[PDB]
Amino acid sequence: HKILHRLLQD
Amino acid sequence: KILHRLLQD
Amino acid sequence: SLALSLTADQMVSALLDAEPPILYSEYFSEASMMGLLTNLADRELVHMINWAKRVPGFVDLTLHDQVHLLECAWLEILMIGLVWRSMEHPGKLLFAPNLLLDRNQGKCVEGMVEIFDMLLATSSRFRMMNLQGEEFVCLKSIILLNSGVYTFLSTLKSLEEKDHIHRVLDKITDTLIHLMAKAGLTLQQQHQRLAQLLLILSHIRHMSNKGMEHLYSMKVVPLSDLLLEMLDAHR
Amino acid sequence: SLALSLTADQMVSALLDAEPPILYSEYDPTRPFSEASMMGLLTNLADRELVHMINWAKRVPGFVDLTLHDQVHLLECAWLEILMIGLVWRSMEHPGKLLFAPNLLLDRNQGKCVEGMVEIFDMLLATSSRFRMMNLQGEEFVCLKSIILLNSGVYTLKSLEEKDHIHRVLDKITDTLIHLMAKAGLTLQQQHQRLAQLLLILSHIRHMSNKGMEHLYSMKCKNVVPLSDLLLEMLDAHR
Ligand SMILES: Oc1ccc(-c2ccc(-c3ccc(O)cc3Cl)s2)c(Cl)c1
Ligand SMILES: Oc1ccc(-c2ccc(-c3ccc(O)cc3Cl)s2)c(Cl)c1
Repeated sequence: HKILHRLLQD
Repeated sequence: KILHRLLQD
Repeated sequence: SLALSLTADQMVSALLDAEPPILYSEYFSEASMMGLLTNLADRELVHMINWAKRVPGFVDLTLHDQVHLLECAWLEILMIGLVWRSMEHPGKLLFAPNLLLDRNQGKCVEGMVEIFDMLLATSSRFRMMNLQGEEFVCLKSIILLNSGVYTFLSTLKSLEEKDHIHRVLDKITDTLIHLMAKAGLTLQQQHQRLAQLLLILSHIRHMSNKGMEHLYSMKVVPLSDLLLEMLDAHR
Repeated sequence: SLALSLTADQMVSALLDAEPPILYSEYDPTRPFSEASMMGLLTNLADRELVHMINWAKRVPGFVDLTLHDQVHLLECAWLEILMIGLVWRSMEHPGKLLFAPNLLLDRNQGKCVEGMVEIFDMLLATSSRFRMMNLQGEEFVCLKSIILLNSGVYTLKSLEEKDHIHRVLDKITDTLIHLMAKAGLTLQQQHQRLAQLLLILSHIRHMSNKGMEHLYSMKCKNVVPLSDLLLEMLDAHR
């Protein structure tokens, strides 16, 4: 997925 | 410019 | 300046009386549709200039400053007008009484289907808020005075100009509040609705900026000399 | 949502504590600027700020109530606006200059080598001069920045009641702004005028962002400076 979509969890 | 002319008229 | 001396009702009346007429499209392919929109916009521009000169405080400005404001805001003003008269037509844009388009028709040209959806969303928002005509003319006047007031310029005369615009802008804000208070809205509701209306101008700004891009890359098949000059102001 | 139960002071305190740190640039004073090197500094700085922005966004009342897809969209739309208003805010006490970083304080002449930088620079300076003239307060600033996050991408099925949720939070920040101005001692009339003044500036911040995207993508299409994949994806979102 998008890096942004990944960072909004971690 | 045209806008100048139109603003005066 | 008479603009600062006007009352709230007088401000409304002046703006309502200054409203431009609704023009018709002299009236597709991937050229016919584009031509209709640009020809329409060009003819509306002529009437927009008359309207601008009737906006309280605008004639107090220098010709150079009047030019700058119109060059910056002309597409914004066209869009909010389009959005306004498209309010009662959900999922449709009323460019002209004989030119009512849906989003599928807007696909017939380059890169407008995105802009088309944003205009529809803005129209839906106004419909949701039940935007009133007296509020609409206030917003459009705000756009004219605000949109290019930060790209002005030192030269204390210029600071005097920008300060005059801010006083007129505060006046229009007072007018908006006056309209809401007249509608029976509480103090809290007035502030909230005022905020809601002005945040939409940010989206109108956005639509214009994206619109400037496409029309600039479409400049091929015919734009008028005036429209060409208006476009070269954003480049 | 719990965000709607927050008072004005609770709203203010939450936003203040959620504030991201002021980061330093990798500025090297041993060498002169080039278009590539200057863009290198700015994009490297922006990228490191993005990580902090994402966490700040999570701490903005009502934001985590949204779906991940909605959170992505809002940040994709407003990230440059948020970077700019922060830049403008910390440049307030520096007339004629922009404080990108404590070790990167520039004037309009220093970035003439960068494509389209001077244009954006002047607009940023004008915004900074406006905030300074209006004596913008820190509590007002964090409200405006949160508004940008929630508003900028709100107009782009079932979850239309979450669009309702965004507007309710936006209404809360409006109440908060008024509450601040009243606390500051402004008259009732001065409150709705200042509110209008502050929000109209957002229209210009939006304008600067869009012009910024136009230049950034252009340089990206010229391979001026290597961008992080995150920054590439943020740019492609506007394309
Ligand atoms: O009252 C009007 C009349 C014309 C227009 C338009 C004229 C040209 C437009 C256009 C066309 C294609 C495109 O890609 C982008 C735009 Cl903004 S839209 C508008 Cl927004 C309001
Ligand atoms: O906290 C920050 C960090 C970086 C930037 C910028 C990053 C890239 C910029 C740039 C440079 C040249 C240009 O033409 C346009 C832009 Cl947006 S500005 C900003 Cl506005 C705030």
